[PDB]
Amino acid sequence: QVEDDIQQLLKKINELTGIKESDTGLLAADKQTLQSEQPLQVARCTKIINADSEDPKYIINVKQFAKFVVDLSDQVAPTDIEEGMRVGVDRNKYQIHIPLPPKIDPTVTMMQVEEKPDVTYSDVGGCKEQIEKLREVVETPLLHPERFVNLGIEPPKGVLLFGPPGTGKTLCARAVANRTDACFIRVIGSELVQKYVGEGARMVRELFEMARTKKACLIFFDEIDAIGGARFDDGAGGDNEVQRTMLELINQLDGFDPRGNIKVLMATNRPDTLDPALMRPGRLDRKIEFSLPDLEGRTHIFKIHARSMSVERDIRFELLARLCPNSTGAEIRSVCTEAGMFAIRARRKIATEKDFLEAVNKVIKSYAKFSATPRYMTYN
Amino acid sequence: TDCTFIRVSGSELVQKFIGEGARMVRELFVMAREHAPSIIFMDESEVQRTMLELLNQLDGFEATKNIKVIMATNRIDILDSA
Amino acid sequence: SYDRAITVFSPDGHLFQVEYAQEAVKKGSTAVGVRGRDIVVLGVEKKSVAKLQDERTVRKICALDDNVCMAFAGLTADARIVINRARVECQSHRLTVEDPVTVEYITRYIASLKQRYTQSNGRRPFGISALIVGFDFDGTPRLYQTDPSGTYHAWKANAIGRGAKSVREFLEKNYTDEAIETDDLTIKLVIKALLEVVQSGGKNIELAVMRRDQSLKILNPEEIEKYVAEIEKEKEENE
Amino acid sequence: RYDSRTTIFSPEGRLYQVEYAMEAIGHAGTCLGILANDGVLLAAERRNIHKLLDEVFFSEKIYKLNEDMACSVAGITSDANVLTNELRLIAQRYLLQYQEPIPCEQLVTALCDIKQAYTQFGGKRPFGVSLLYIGWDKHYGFQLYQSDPSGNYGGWKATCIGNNSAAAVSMLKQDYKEGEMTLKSALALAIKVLNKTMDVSKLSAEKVEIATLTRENGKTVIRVLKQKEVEQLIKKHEEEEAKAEREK
Amino acid sequence: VLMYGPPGCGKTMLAKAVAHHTTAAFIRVVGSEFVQKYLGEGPRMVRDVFRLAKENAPAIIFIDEIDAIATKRFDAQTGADREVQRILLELLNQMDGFDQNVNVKVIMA
Amino acid sequence: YDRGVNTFSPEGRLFQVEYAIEAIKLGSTAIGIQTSEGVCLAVEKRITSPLMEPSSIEKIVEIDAHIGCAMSGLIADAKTLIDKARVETQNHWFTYNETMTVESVTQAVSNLALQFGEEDSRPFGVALLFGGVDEKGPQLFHMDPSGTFVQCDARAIGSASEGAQSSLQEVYHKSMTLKEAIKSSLIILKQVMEEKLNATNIELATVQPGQNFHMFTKEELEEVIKDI
Amino acid sequence: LERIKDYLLMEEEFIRNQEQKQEEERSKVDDLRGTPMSVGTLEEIIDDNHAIVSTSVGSEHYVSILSFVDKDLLEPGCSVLLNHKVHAVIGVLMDDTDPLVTVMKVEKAPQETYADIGGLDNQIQEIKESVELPLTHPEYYEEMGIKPPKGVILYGPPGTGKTLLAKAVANQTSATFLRVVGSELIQKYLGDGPKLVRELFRVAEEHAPSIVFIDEIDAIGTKRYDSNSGGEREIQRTMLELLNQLDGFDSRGDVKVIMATNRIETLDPALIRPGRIDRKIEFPLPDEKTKKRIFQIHTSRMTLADDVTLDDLIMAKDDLSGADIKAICTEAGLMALRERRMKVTNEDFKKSKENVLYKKQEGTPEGLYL
Ligand SMILES: Nc1ncnc2c1ncn2[C@@H]1O[C@H](COP(=O)(O)OP(=O)(O)OP(O)(O)=S)[C@@H](O)[C@H]1O
Repeated sequence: QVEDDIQQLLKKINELTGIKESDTGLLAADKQTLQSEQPLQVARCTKIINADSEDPKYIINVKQFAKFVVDLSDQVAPTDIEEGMRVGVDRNKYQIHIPLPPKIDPTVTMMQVEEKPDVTYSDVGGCKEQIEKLREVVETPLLHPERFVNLGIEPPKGVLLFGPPGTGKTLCARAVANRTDACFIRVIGSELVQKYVGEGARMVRELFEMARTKKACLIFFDEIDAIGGARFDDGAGGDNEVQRTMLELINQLDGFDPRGNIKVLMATNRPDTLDPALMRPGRLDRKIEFSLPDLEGRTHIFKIHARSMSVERDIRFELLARLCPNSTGAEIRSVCTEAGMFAIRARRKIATEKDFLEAVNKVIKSYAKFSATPRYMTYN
Repeated sequence: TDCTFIRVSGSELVQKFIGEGARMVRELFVMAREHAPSIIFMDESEVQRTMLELLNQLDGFEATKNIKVIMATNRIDILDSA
Repeated sequence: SYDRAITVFSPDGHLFQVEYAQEAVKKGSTAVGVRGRDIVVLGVEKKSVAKLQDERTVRKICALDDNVCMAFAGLTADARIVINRARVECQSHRLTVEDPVTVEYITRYIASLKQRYTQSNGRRPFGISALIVGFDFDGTPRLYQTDPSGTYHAWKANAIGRGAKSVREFLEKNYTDEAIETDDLTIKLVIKALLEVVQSGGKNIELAVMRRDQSLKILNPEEIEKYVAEIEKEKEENE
Repeated sequence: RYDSRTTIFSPEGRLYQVEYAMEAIGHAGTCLGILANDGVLLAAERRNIHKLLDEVFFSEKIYKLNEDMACSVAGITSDANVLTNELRLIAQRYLLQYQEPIPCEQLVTALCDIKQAYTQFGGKRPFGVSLLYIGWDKHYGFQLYQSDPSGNYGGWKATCIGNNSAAAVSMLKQDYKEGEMTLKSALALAIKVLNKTMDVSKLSAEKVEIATLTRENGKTVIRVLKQKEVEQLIKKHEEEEAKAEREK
Repeated sequence: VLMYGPPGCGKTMLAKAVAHHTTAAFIRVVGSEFVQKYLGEGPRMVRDVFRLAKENAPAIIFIDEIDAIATKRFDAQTGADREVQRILLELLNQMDGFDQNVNVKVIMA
Repeated sequence: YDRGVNTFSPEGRLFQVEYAIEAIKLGSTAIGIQTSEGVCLAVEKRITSPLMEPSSIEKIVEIDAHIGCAMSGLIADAKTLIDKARVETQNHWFTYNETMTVESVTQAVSNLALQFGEEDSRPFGVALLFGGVDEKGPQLFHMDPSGTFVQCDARAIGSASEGAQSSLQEVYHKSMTLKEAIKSSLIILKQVMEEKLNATNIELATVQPGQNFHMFTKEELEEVIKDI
Repeated sequence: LERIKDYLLMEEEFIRNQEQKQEEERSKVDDLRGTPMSVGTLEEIIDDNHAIVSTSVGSEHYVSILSFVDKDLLEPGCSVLLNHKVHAVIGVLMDDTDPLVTVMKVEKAPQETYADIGGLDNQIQEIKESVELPLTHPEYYEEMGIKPPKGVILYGPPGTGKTLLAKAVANQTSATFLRVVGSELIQKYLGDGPKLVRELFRVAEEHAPSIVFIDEIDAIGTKRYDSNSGGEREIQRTMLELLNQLDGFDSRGDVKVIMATNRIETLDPALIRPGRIDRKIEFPLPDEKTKKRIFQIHTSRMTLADDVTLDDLIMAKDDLSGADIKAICTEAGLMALRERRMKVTNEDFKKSKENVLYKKQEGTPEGLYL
């Protein structure tokens, strides 16, 4: 009953604490310019259908209501009230006053990277020839437009990348975005997957509007399975509008006046879920995969992931690369961090050989790998 | 019992066929709270994610108990592993 | 590859069915065996009496010669076939060569039969792993083990069947070079191994020894009872 | 998933046809044998007790195999004919080789190796037949054996057939006997077991089958007994049910 | 009643003849002429049954050409094992508890 | 797909042979080195248990009185091939009163390194290193599962064989000596093994033309290891 | 007597939950606003005191701004407060999100710490070192330049206490916490995968260092290959959205994820890579050494006659979950409560051990190695 005492008088003094506050409970840039702005007007932006001759007599739609027959107000520039220009239309005078920019959609401006994340070309080691081919794709036509002219050849404006998960696609993406110099655009695939009817098609329209504003810009796709390459359709009749958006993407993408000075990198873990309406070259010109580096690349990824962590100055990476039969830079970096955790399990200043030995154990030999214990000799 | 008995002897309908989904106890547990003494009854392993969500609503981490579920069918071995 | 059939390698270089036929051994009853210096010893656990039969026919420890002893794990029918063929082979070795059969010969035969059995078209692998204990050349005790792959592999002590890592860990944490045998130490080592069994019910213990010149001696579970009592006495002396 | 043929192993490793041969045992005729000295008996259930048969065979499950051994049977029927011919031929070849009757355990292991020859190889159907053994020797007396499609054989004193006979083995354990070698006691026990396990109401004697094996002076006669003693055994057991309802 | 047999010994003839000489509120129902890929529209059928049999006089409802379990947009994991089985057990769920007193005559053929 | 020893690839190739060359990689390492003074050879055992008796694990076996061997990967395919090599060299000495030279031995082995055929069994999963002293002095030889047999001056096999070859090409040249090559091998060994180098891990096998007999070093190997 | 204390504590906590300007300048704010305020969408801001908006019906107007707070706080993409007279731009909307943000936010630590489960403290030690160490003691990560792990998968046989581990880590924390049963995405809504995802992780970034806790999505690892002949629904697209949200671009920040599954091989191996999800933890049928601890916890505050030994039951059979032990410890108590008795004898535990263990039934060997 001592606990009764404890909790009871605790909560009782807490009740007192509540009773404490319960009993202790007892314009120049903002106000005098308001009524001046109250005679303004709620006049609507629009979008113009056509121009008649010799007069405006403009017909117009806003979004949803109808198709609006309007005038212009007298203080306009009557030249550029043409089609494709959103303009402002009155609620009493029904006449055009002020033009507006088009439907810019500044969530499509939101997929541009707007920054330069640092992952250096000296960090993506192991694939010195795949990244060499992608360097030929990216760096060379944007810097030396001679040898295409001086030999008479075409740029690979599309490069798909495929391979296992963990491999370096992301690194190559942000690596060329580290040394870019151009307008680099990330593309979330589900920025096309909006709710309503015929809008991701217009998202592809917004993409090509941003594209043909400028020069040498960089659209980067990733995870195009979200966009999709499966024309999966029989007598069930379910999900098909994303395929409409994607066929719109193919239409505005390639064939009948394609992009121009635009270099697009794509990525997928699933190449066998693609559409052969993008597998065709002319659209995608280098199907560059990556593979697991043998030992030199795995020692190299050891060098990159251990140059900036406290280790012994006696350890090698030959034997550790050996005990990675099949592994990636993600798994290697997990080994580095895991041996660091083992260094926190002791109280060290650096890491040793056996630290990374047991980290290789934890990563690969304590992978799940099913089922599970391989205890046999038969080999040694 | 004089208690908010409930019969959910229907079937794993709507899920993505003419409607949204979330059809076993998804909002039904919100109302098992809203009618705090209650008993739930079902005939019944059949679809493979909805029932799992709603296990994890019913299993331990739910609320004040006395809110019981009665599943009553024959032939045990036709069911899942949870 | 796939787990079908025995002839295909994995994409990363394995045979699935060799690793997989070891699992039936890995999921069998336990049987250990050590060598003393003059007396060899082994025994099985899990008598598993079902209250209503005889058990003199279910014996997992038999012999091929007057010098050699058997044990196995896994499933018992392959043990019956392999033992039947081993008797014939041991007698045929006795037919030409007039020696008492060396243990290394019969283990090479069993492993060779097992591997040429595994190589062929659709012959199901023998899901056993035998323990072949004997002392022939100047009474030198030897014990070899097998594998579904067919690898005879000479040891000094052994543990197979269910949970063999713990049992072999007990032989690792016991296994003293001193002294010597000393048959008493070998007997007490069997007592400590059977006390270190996965269950150690006290009545499911079956052990048989050979003093490298005699034949097999099947014990009586009262001598073993006093053995368990003195093991408990030494365990009390630890306190 | 890992179904296809009898070979090769499953990834744990278990077997496919072995378990399924056991589940092919479970839907068959129910047999048992009893613990008895100075004699041993067999019980058997008549499949297809329909009124338009002949019963001129005197034995549908028992097969007097050598002279002093018979065997009951359970499972797929015509495989058992294949097995009984071969078994008779094995024991008779043994007698040809030695002029001594077969001491029954090497007979059992010979048949187990025959069955195991179709367990290992591929691709053949394993024999889905378990079957009993009664017999006599010079070395142990009266014996009882249980063959299994794996090739395992267990020497029992009170045996087991499939899904109809687990409750029978439960009754054999809860009603375990030892010391009483009297054949009539074992017959009353068998009557009690088949009364419980078979669903034949009041145990019509046409639906049962009883064969015994006694040692008479140097002969080891096998008594495939007639029907009148079965009738009065049923009357004996129902009078003992009247003794059991003296408790009301 | 569960009528069955050979196709043309008077199943549909007898049902339509009871419809000819009906007394109560008959409703002619073909099992799958108005199933609308709702795997469990048989529940909405029995909703109509319930509320229309007590909305009318007790309504006698024969279900012809019994196909109302297997519709054409079977769509689940195994080959409509649990789909056909779920609409069967659903049919059972709205078979056991009518009222024993909701006067609806249900017949299959 | 690829499934089967009787189907090529659209671009090559087997895909059973390739999976055998994959199956090499799991074995323990070994290093043999040709020197005009003689052939030396080394291996790692990877001892698991203290009960695992070290002299019973075979890596170096004896083919002839002057022809050694080493195995890799699968054990029992190696046991078969060793048995056959012993039988056939003995057959050569039978019908010729002389020693079958090491190239002819390995031709006799790779006559059925690929005689794999289950009808009209599987391909073997072992790499072999052959050393011997023919009339042409010492010889060092390397075969594969596919029977594609070649001479090698200093070949390394099995696990971690790439860096073994690289650091071997660092140290090797044509005019090496014996003891220098021995320590040059075991340096690479205790760079590619994981445990401490001691008396029980590795084993040497050296054959000389004047020391044809006893292609082995027994616990003077302790004295060799302690000299590093 | 303590029940009065607990009831008073709960009701005073509710009282505290009920315990949740300008005399004329605030009235001018009340006329800086039209009282039926509204929610709009800025497209552009031409900064000359009148802006262009967008509505949920789609009528877009030059509407003047009426700033009390800094009017340059709100942006295109941030909503506004428009009137119904001239839809006048009123002012400060602190950035609000979906209703489905407070739904997934547990506000309590209703259960207790590692002193609740019985004995797994090698991998409990792992999740300790991977959440409790980076949060509370973040020394060595900076002090050896090594980044902490991010993802933790719970798996194994069910009822091991995956839920118990979840709520245990939900106790011992000062970082903010979120509770997501991640399979909730069964709609007939195209898109709508990324809406919950982007808003969840934006909220997670805006508040604090946090754990973002996904729970039981082992069904949703849809094989990463297709759906068969015609499939594509949305589910692959939604999991790929979550994948790109996790280990794409846009640096992860101080956000943690712990995940739990029952079956594990049916997952999506595009997620299980390290970096994307770092740790994997086995929760097997434990031992016969911490079963003593699970019985110890489950016999902490119950009336047990100490004559009986639970180690007899532990010696009986060896493979069952700790949830089975809880079921036994309650069920034998009910068997004791058959007839108004004080404590529990052995045979209630025997009948309860038999009663709960009606689970595994197969069949027919093995059993027959043998
Ligand atoms: N050479 C390398 N050096 C350093 N890190 C590497 C290297 N190769 C791969 N990585 C790791 O792999 C990551 C990049 O590859 P991924 O993240 O797998 O691209 P991805 O988008 O995840 O691919 P998927 O198939 O969509 S999961 C890096 O962030 C590292 O964790």
